[PDB]
Amino acid sequence: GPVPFSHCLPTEKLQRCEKIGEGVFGEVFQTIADHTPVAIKIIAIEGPDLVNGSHQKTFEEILPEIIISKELSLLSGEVCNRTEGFIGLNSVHCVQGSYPPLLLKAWDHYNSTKGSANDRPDFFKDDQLFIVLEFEFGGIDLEQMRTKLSSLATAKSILHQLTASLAVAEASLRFEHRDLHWGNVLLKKTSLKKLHYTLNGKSSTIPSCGLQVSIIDYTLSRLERDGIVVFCDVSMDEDLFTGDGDYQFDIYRLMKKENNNRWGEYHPYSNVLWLHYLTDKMLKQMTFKTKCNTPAMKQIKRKIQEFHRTMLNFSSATDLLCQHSLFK
Ligand SMILES: Nc1ncnc2c1c(I)cn2[C@@H]1O[C@H](CO)[C@@H](O)[C@H]1O
Repeated sequence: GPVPFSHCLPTEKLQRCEKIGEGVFGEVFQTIADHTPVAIKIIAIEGPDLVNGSHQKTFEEILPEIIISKELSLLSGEVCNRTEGFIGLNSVHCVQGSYPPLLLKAWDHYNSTKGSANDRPDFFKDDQLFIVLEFEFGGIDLEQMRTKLSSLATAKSILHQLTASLAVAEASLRFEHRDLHWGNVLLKKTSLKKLHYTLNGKSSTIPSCGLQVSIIDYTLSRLERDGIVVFCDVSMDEDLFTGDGDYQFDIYRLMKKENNNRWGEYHPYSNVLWLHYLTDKMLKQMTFKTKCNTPAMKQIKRKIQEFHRTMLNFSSATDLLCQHSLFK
């Protein structure tokens, strides 16, 4: 059954861990595996203690995230519906133990520097189970990059990449993300001038503006293969739908309105709602190195604003990608 933490995180690997993010789910650490950067997401399961305000998931409840992360990681090697826009998943393990002191040290450093909304994970007993998901290191989330983009042209590339990635996943898997807040959009520098994707056998390119965008976090996602749906049933989760202070929290209520609290159903419009949320972040909450001040540039901005006010009349990411003027 489960392996000890040291199977996954031997000493040199633990010593190189730096905490890079968190959520109610648990903790994310960056480290190195065989000279390669990775991101490790650690989720406590099956235990009785409250963790970060919630009871722990069971194996059955964590399985949908695991399945979808795997299925989406495969899209980079497919052919008819191919994209590198979703994070690569390297491995999944079930680990048993108390939290490693070295992870706690990394946890403390993050709390001392950025502040944490989580419980310090020091109360777990030596029989505690965790799921440990090791992903490719995808770069820095859009939220943390909100002051770091070159200009609105970069924003355009980012929106195009996200729309293409979601379209490819809609086509292949009838995928909805359902939680694509700006912490879940990663950016990494790339030397490639053009990025490629293939949608239903047709290959296209997108100018990178020097960034490759990776989508992460399938805790609320839904997809289906051969009529078997894998999803998060949030029909009894009342708190998901009472958040405030950010447009993000409206999106959950809107999704619920549009699917009648039936989470198994396919409503690809939910990908449009998140894209609209993201476009808003780009227009309101980002500062750019190059400004709102040349003709070529002001035109790009006018196009992003026109996209913002018209995108909600498209039925899916595929519909936006294929029919919206922003991408023509
Ligand atoms: N694979 C990755 N590469 C780089 N950063 C990652 C990941 C993953 I999984 C998560 N994160 C960072 O941790 C925060 C919480 O999920 C995210 O918002 C993000 O800051």
